[PDB]
Amino acid sequence: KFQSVFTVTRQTHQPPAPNSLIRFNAVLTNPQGDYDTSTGKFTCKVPGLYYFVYHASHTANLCVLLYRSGVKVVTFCGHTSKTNQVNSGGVLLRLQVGEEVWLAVNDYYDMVGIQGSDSVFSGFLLFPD
Amino acid sequence: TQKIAFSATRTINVPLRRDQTIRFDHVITNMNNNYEPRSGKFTCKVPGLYYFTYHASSRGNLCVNLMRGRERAQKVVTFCDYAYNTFQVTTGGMVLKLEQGENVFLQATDKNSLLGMEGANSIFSGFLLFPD
Amino acid sequence: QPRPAFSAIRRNPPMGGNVVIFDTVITNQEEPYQNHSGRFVCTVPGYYYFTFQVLSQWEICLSIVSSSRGQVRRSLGFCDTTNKGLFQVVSGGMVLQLQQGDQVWVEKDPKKGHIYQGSEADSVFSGFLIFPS
Ligand SMILES: [Ca+2]
Repeated sequence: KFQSVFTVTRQTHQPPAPNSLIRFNAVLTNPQGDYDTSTGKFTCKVPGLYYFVYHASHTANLCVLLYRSGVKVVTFCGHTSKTNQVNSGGVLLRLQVGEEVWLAVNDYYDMVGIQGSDSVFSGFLLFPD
Repeated sequence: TQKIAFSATRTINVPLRRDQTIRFDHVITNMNNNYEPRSGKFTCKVPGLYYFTYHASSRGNLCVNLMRGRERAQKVVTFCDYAYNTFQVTTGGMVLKLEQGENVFLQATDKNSLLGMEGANSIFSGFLLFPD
Repeated sequence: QPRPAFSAIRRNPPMGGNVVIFDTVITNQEEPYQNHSGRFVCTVPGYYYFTFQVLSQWEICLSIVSSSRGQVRRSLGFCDTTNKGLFQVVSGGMVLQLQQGDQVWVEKDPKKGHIYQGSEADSVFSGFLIFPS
């Protein structure tokens, strides 16, 4: 009976804790409530094929790790000193009901963008199954 | 009912030559089996609009060509992203209208710093938008 | 069926103003994108994904901006300020829920607006309908 879409952002000037789940606290759109800004996790309601993608701004080293149901799927790292860059990553996943997806950082955890540079995490259902 | 999507990473630990097809050997997702991990090429069976995208980890200068075409490939765009004595992640994307038999893939250049490993992955993905 | 979807690149962009114009069309199904203005126009109401990957060598800060009833809606931005004269790709993207007539475009920061011009490599702006309504 349904669709699935979200874009959430991190609105804080403080970076995540090292080796932790990245919480996106602000919503740009999240009609089904699949992303939970309280836990930082997306949970599958409608099973099928999803795209997940993020673009995270940072002024020191940052690796982003995408987890699915407790397994690291992909990791992408950008190194910088002082100046600002965007770390991006993404993947397509066929999920079953109740599966959780989330982003984390490792020992490289910086998400402090300069003024005007934000961090965003999006996902959407492409093919119901 | 055309559900076509693929995501494959590159774990191949071997330098790339100019004009060589960049193979993404490890399949995460391959609905409809239109991606070939053996070649690194997507082959269209269902004509339509597709989106392709990639994220490439790198330790130096990288330029990749996004290739389209049936038997003879043609470059659509080239994405370059440089890095000096550091580590980077770069990305590119394209919505393409595909005809039957057309392949899409990424092709290396002289600028070939690309990594494929756990904790610094390089991935190539694509999916059908609308068939027709 | 509605199949709105486009990609455009920079080749001979008209320069002036803060809207980044992607003058060369690669894909434009249902022709929602106007290559002379750099603007995507919504015909089909629904949820859309827009993304960009734009090349700089100095400082760039870019935002995906929209309008509804002609009123501009500013949004998040994405910057690369490496500023060393070597190629860097700044990217960003987001789902937007749009009504008929809404427009969507990429704008640069008047103080950080270096976008590479030449034949070596490309910058791209893409968008597509995820679902109607
Ligand atoms: Ca770079």
